[PDB]
Amino acid sequence: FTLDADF
Repeated sequence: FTLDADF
């Protein structure tokens, strides 16, 4: 999902 932002 967002393993860029986390959230």
